[PDB]
Amino acid sequence: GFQAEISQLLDLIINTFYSNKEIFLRELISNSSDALDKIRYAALTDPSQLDSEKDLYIRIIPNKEEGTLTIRDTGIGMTKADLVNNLGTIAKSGTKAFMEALSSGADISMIGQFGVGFYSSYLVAEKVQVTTKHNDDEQYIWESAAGGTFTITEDTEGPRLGRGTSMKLFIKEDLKEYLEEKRIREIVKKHSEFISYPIQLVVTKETE
Ligand SMILES: Cc1ccccc1-c1cc(Nc2cc(O)cc(O)c2C(=O)N2Cc3ccccc3C2)n(C)n1
Ligand SMILES: [Cl-]
Repeated sequence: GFQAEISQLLDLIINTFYSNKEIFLRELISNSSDALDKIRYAALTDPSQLDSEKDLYIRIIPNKEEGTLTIRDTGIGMTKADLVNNLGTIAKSGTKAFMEALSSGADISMIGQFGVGFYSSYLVAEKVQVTTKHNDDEQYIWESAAGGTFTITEDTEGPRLGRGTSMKLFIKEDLKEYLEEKRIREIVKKHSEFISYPIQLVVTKETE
């Protein structure tokens, strides 16, 4: 497909035009919140939809040894067909919409309106590992790196999500401030006041 070129294009453009890198976390939390809204609504008519995971929440897990920041939610998750549609039709179409808004001088502050908000993670990450699990399907993993072509793979080696999506961001070397507890908490409190789901952070005792 065109993930190699799209990821390269959006990596370059997004890092060029969004100097406030901390909005990557706003986009992650907003997308998690939408996925959680989706399973919450589905559970109204089929309560058994929550059998996979009863709790609706967003959890942030930094790993300084690995250099990763993981945002996991217990939202509706993505089927393989959902993920394929994101990588194909949505990425191509939203890149066009984003680039035309960029070109026409239109306001592009809310990048998620173009359907490519996923790529705002390149503000701080050089690679994103997507794990996702929808009630109708198996757990899948897909990796995004600029210029890469990665096949969607059935994830049998990973920890079970139960249900939802986990975005694991491999943070660029100069930007490890985004793994720090106090920095994460300021950003969430600034950019996610109106989120109606618990936002959790794993804090680890430090040596020393
Ligand atoms: C990965 C990718 C590559 C290329 C283009 C786009 C994407 C791509 C993938 C996603 N999905 C998620 C991103 C997240 O940060 C967190 C999530 O929980 C999800 C998710 O599972 N849903 C399911 C669903 C159901 C209803 C409404 C909203 C959502 C979001 N979004 C928005 N965008
Ligand atoms: Cl966890």
